[PDB]
Amino acid sequence: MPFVNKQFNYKDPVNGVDIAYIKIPNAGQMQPVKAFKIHNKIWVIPERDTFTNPEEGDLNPPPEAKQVPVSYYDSTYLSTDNEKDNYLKGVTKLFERIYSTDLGRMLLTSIVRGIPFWGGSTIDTELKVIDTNCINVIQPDGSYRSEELNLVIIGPSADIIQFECKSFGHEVLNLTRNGYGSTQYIRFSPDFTFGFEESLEVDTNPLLGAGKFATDPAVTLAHQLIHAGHRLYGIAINPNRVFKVNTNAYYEMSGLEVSFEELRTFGGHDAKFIDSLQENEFRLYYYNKFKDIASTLNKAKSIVGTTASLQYMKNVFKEKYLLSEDTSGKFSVDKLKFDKLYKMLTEIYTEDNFVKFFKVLNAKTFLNFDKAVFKINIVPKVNYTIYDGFNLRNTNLAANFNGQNTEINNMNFTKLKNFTGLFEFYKLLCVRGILNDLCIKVNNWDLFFSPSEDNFTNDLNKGEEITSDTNIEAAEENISLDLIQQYYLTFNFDNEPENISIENLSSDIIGQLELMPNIERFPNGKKYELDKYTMFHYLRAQEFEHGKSRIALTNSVNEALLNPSRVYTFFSSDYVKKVNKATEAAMFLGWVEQLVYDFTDETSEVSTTDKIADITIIIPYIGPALNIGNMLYKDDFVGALIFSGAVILLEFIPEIAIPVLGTFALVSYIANKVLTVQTIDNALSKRNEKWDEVYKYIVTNWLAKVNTQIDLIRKKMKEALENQAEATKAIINYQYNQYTEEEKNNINFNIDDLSSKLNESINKAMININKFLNQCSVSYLMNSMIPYGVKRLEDFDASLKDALLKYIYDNRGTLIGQVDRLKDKVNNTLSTDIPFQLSKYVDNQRLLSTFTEYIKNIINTSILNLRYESNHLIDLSRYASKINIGSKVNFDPIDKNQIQLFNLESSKIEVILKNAIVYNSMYENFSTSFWIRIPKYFNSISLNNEYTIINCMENNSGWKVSLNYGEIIWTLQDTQEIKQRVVFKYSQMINISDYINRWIFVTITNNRLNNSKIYINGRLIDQKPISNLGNIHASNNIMFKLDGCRDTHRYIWIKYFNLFDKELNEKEIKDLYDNQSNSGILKDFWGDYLQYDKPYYMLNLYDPNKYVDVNNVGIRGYMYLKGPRGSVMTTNIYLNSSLYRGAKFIIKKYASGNKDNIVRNNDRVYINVVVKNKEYRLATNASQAGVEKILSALEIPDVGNLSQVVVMKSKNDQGITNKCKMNLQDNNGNDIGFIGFHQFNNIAKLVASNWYNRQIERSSRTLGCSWEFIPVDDGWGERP
Amino acid sequence: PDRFNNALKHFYRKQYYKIDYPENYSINGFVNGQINAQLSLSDRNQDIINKPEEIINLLNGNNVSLMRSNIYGDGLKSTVDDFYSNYKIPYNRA
Amino acid sequence: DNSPIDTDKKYYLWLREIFRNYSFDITATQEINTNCGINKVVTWFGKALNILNTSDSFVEEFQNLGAISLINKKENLSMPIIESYEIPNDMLGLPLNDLNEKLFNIYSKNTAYFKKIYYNFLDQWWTQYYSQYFDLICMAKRSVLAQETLIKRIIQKKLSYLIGNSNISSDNLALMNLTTTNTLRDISNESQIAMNNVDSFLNNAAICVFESNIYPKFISFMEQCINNINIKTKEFIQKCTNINEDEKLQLINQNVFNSLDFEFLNIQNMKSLFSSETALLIKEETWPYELVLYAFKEPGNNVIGDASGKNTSIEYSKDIGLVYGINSDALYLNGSNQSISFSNDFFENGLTNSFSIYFWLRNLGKDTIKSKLIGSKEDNCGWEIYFQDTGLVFNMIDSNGNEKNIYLSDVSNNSWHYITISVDRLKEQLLIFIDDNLVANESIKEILNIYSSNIISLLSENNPSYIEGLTILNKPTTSQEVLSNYFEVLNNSYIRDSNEERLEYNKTYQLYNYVFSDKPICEVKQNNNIYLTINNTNNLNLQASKFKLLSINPNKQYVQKLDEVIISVLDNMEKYIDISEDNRLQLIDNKNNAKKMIISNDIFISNCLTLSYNGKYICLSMKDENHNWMICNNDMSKYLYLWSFKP
Ligand SMILES: [Ca+2]
Ligand SMILES: [Zn+2]
Repeated sequence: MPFVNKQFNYKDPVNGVDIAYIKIPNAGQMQPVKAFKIHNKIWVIPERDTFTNPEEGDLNPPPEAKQVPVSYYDSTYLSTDNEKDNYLKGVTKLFERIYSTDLGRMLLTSIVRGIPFWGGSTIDTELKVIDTNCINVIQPDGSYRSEELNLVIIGPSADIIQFECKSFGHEVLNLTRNGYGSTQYIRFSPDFTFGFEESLEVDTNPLLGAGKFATDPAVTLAHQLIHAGHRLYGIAINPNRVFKVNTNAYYEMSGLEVSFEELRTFGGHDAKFIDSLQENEFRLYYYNKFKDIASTLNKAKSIVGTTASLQYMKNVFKEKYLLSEDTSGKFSVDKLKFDKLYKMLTEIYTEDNFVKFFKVLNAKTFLNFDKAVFKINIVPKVNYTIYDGFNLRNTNLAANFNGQNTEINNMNFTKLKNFTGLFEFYKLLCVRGILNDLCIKVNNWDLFFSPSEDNFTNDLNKGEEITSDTNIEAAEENISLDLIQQYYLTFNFDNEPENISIENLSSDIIGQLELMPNIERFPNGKKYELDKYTMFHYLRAQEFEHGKSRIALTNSVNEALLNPSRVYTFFSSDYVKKVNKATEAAMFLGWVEQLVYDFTDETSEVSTTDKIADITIIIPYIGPALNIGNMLYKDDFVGALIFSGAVILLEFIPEIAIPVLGTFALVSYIANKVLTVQTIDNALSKRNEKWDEVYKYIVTNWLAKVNTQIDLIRKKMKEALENQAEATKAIINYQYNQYTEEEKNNINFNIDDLSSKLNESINKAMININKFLNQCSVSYLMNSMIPYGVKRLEDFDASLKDALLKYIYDNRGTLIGQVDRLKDKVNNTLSTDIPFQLSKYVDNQRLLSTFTEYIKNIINTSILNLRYESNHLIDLSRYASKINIGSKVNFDPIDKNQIQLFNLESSKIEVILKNAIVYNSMYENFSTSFWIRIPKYFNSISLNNEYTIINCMENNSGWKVSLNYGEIIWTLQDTQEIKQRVVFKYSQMINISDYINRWIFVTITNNRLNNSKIYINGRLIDQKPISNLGNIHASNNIMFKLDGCRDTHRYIWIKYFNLFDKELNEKEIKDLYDNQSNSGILKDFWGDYLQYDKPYYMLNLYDPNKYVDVNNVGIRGYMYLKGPRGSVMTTNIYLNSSLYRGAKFIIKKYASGNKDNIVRNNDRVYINVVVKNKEYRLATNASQAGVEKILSALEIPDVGNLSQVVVMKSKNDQGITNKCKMNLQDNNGNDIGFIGFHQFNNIAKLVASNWYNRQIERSSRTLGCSWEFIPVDDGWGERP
Repeated sequence: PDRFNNALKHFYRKQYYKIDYPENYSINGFVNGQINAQLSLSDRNQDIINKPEEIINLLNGNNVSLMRSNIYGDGLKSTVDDFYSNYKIPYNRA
Repeated sequence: DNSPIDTDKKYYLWLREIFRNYSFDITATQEINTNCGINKVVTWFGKALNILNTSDSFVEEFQNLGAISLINKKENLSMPIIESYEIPNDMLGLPLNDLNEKLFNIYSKNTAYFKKIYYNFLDQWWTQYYSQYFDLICMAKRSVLAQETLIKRIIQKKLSYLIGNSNISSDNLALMNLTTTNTLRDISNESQIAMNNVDSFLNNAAICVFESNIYPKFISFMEQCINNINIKTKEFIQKCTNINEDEKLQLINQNVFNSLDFEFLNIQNMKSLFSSETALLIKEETWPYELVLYAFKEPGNNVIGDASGKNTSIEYSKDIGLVYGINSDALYLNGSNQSISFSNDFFENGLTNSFSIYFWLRNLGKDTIKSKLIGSKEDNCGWEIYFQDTGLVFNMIDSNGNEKNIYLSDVSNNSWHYITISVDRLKEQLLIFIDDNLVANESIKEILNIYSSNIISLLSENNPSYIEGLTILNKPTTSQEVLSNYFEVLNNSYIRDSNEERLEYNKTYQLYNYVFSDKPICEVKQNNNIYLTINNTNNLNLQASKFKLLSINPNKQYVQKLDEVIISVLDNMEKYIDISEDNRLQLIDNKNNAKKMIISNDIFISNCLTLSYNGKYICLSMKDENHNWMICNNDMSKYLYLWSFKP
């Protein structure tokens, strides 16, 4: 199902059909070029485009640099048949990549059926093609054939990375804005891409790579195909509609050119920059254009210049414009059909949405400017594939967008030289004699986007006339993957328009490109005199040039700006003193460790505030880092924020101008009761809209004027943080190079490992900064903007109330008998406020998506996630490590994630780790978690014998998990044989153990700067200092197997093994523990799934020393808790309470809706009781006096109408998690209460008592209605 | 009280409350439980004997008394003397 | 410098700020990184007791010097006197088997001895060290009381003075007096939070001192000890006459001790020390629940009660019925004569307290007319939730006439909804949630004294409804907690219909796909056999097809996660669902051939379900006829696998 069904090679000879030399329309003579028809109506010309526009035909750099941030010029590029063959293949591959997505498949189909309208006729009875919408295909016999086409991809002009849609015009008509459409020529190249900076994804991807990322070229092409799509359907927004910005202020950009069309195309937040009033204006504009095309078709009585029929042709356009055709053949445009189509072309086809489909890193907004240009090659599959792009499945490249990280993936990206110079376009900011002027240049695209107020137009102050008829615009729902799926499944993929025979055009086709408006080059190097250091100065002061000299950090911005060796820091003076000190070689490593710790400490700092509503956390160092607000201590910043709110972050205070809202005027209907009442209802409906309109408007002004300021501040904080890391590294690297060869040789110092560590610290810091800044931006909306809207709205409600009451009373004659009820409707409706809900107007704010990110964050930190799926045990992580399973490994049939490893060489599991994830580092934190079940130790041979179970040691360096008598052990070892062990001890001399032969949850976490920590069942057990350990280099594989165990009958159960690339905190560990406990299925004492038809000995959590017994069988007898349990022992090995003493319960299916013998929460069951090896039925007669119903064991045939049915419940328990409940019910569905016990005389009799059902959940730890089911298990094994 | 509950005299100054049976207290214990029971302060609180274990005299540079504060003993007998030094942890268990 | 307090309004504004500031001061904590972890530190501790108080900050000085820096006697330990190690001279000539199993006995005695030593160290810690942290805890707690007393006296003087001479109305002063009392309670509750803070802070510190200071002295003592033992045991084994050299090496190895034999530290056990019955009882008596409504059916009786463990009294109509709700039995109020009322002194609220109200509600929505559902009101103050239009209105009004009146749109669809309302006086913030969404976030700085009666009344006038899990809390609710409450309760293993009522077997539903939610499944024949599609030709007059779920078990009533199911339809006879070779679902004649499907659901989609066969999930095909067929295929968008049944 491919888009391009031929695989062309550039040297293939011309066939006259899909490979030919062709003439495109041109002003004067044009030299024929070799082109390829890759799909119906779509051609590719692998040539640098000097032909489209003979005016600019020279591939050299212009006299004056273009005012873009990135440009590249190479005249020789694409001059070779080899490069041509590669262009063709790359472009083709990108088409295929796009087509392979649901969204792209629609877009490509839309483009093909988007045939340019036949508007050529000056006589409206006839339908004619427009010439510039065609090409001439030169045949082998020297003749040419004229053929119409929608799309041509051609190589770029002099600026290699400037991609755009070009098309030819008409003497009068505007074909891109009139709905006619015109053949689209896109300048594109698959052989280059842009670099950009991304700090936002660290929330879900804490391991995100450092430095620049590369735009996926498929996104870039898609972007242009979207423009092409608009232009083909004649709905493109006029290029003179532009978003004006304020350039006059020192902090503002010198200028920026961006068009409504581009905003529309980008989608996402960029497109929400265009207000409702104008978005409406356009929809109506093109709707009328469509209506015009309908009337042009309706009056056309014949066709000209083709052998095709007027029927077929009119149908081509009926299918392009979604026209409705009545019984006569007349065409019109259904506002419903049009709305749907215009919506798909402008809200569904958007760069934003393609990113969602490709799953690639991409700039979230055009305001995140391309910082670099890169040479790439996507043709080889080892580089870039149709499905995965650069991020190749089942490899390191699949994780955290590494495929697009230019440093990690460096073989796929070669840095070219940006032709746009250093400070090519800038402003000059000068502080005044704080000694003479200190000036700095600021890059234009480092300045603030400040939209002009004449960008936001509203009719809010225009009144309306409410009418019996006046009717309501719909909700206008937001775009979502499921709405897209709606369009997708209703989309028609069958009918592509044929490639028809058309009358031959002239040998040369005469035409010129549509004129683009001339834009004023914005001013350059404007100078500004300032009294105070700015944000730009504070950031600039954090920079240095490379060199042999030793730099020092300073807390003085002034010093730093004045001296090349002085770099400003916002870290404490303590950090300053420490990083600057000359350090002896013998102390160098410990020095670095301290610096890395201090760095991480200071950048991780978060102050919580309980004082204010919408901002929970504050990052205090933002103040001294950017000079936000003013004064001195960071305690001033925390203080000023708490006091003044988010406004202190803003560079400028935006104007939010909301006028007196236009009041309603109601048309009266004399004597008509029904009309008068409808008018009243309509005025109230339109009132609800007035509220939604005002809210949309403010949200729109906030996205543009405020959220963009905060997004800049954010980008700058990452720049600040990276500068601090570079500075600290440079100082450390200088210190190391001061040493003697001999000193160095005794210090293993890896700058790449240190860099990696600091980059992780910067990520953690950005996570916090990101949250803080989001809350800040939103707080400003809620508190500083929305309220102006709410005041205008309440004044409007007041006016409407007076009007509506006046209307009711004036009409009391018509409205008689209803006057009171209408007053109430009006007074009650209009005395309410409609609350602003941010989640309604923008994508990222839903509550659930906060939890969603948290889950992502833990999943994306998992470098090994080992699960049993389908028929195999595999790695569910994006690295997809290989798993080798020994012949003697056993899998629990009931739950196959439960793995049993015996003591045999064949019983083993080996994970072969991908190289990118094998641990070799001084500084890198990591964690492991897994569940294990360890059989009781029966024999003295197990005493003082430590055996390994999970092995990651390589030449005495790595980690491992080992067991011993009552021990679970974690070992760390560096390459110098320095080791650290941390252990969880558990006794075997115990009445009843939380551990022995029970599923335990183990978590070990490793902080290389601090401590190694072991957790059991979610709780911290022991911690040991590891910071004296040097480089740890672990094994290329992980070996699950019993290594060194002298007990031959020994084995272990294990499940859910994970390896994490961070240090898990307490919260994450508990959440992990809880999530994996499978709370939907009941467990037996051992931790296994509770089962039907399996006999269990019973234990009551309230009195564990007691077991269940039966006084007498029958209705006159009862069951009770007896004791003592007695004990089982082997001297010196174990001493325990016997668990197999008692009567046995068997759970039987009653209501069960399948057969898997697993007992789920809320299963309805019977319980059978085993007494002297015979089966009876647990039952009671609930009619007996008293709320405690005494339970009996009855003959199974004799149960009659007694209460038997039991509802099984699964509860959470601390350090056990085994809590089971049983709620007994009669046959009418009523509750007889949970099963428990009660004292009668000195007997404790099993009882169903509703007193339990009146209690809240966990009350004390001592319940009486909580039970354990103990099956006979090989791991415990006393004599029944 | 769950910690050093035989030493409380040192950690705490007690203030006494009257309990009337059965208005404050009945067979179910305090009426409204141990937290929210409404009990009247005893007029005896002022009769409580105060005899500090030691008195902390806080003077200034001029050696004159600014404040005199009371620390109260636990009531228990003391030493004599150190138990941990002279106690042998038994190796044989009987 | 302000003009004196005259209005009652001015007294309230004053009293409230007095309360908020006291709370901010007294509950202040900062989390710090320590030797043993992160500890939540009481910020004022140094200024209160003059400890590490010579700095400008106690917090950073404590982070610096560590937990041991808070107490006056740092080294109290006494290395215990041991029983020196000698192996009997009578074993020197024993045979292996007997020598072997006799050293095994000595091995155990030793490791037990280690445990004893550790205990001895733990006792010294408690006696010598914890004793000093408990002194700190007590003094710090006394400091809190001393401060609290100062505050109350300040408040009492101001109230006493206004009552003494001011033009404030007699009735006004009366309310002021009642209200202030509630505020003084709110101040104790805040004091209590702070006294818990110093307990955790200082207990953690003491435990850190055991890890950082005592424990390592133990480890020193123990490696000297096992180094000795290791010596004597090696020297002994070499002197063994009756065993050979290969035996000696295997024996020495069996009997050797290393550090792991005595690393007994369990930090969770350290922490569990302080969880006593009393600590637990206190938790349960002081937790935020002021009302937790439970209900269940006894034979011939319906039980309604309150589990909060507070003083709440419940009075209700005798004939109120119970029906299964989301997770439990729900109350049915008929709208006419039925009402229930809950009484707790907390319910009256006041100026300074915070609270949350939540419950599940399903309303059979009819009238638009404003009607009391639930609220607490007296003298026209307090709060009420009303039924209005298609929604609810939350109303809040103080004694000065200031109001919150907030319309919550679209709550009566006759589907269950989870209502959460949060009133936070410390942040002056009102939060209203419907289900998993946050519908209102507002300032309530303008609302002052909401003192109402001690009775909350659930009326539900004119709108028969269902109410479940009604709860009142004395604290505010966050968005994380709401989401957690909402979803946790929602997965009990039950599958739900479009109204979030339990899906039942043998009940007639119509089938809808999540992507076209208003378009029911219909049947259409192609070649002398019949398939399932949806209607994309508006009013093509395809009839909504009628579905019934069947279970292999006659006794099974409600549909649960992972159940095996047979789908049936009533057309002329009863038709059962099968999978074709093209993976397109079709209605057939014979129940025997019917395919047994597994029904399940998404944890985050409450009213929807999923269907699978042999691991292949059920969804809607691409456009065809035009028709979109029900198919068994795994390659479509996730949204297409969500269905719901509407009755
Ligand atoms: Ca410098
Ligand atoms: Zn564009």
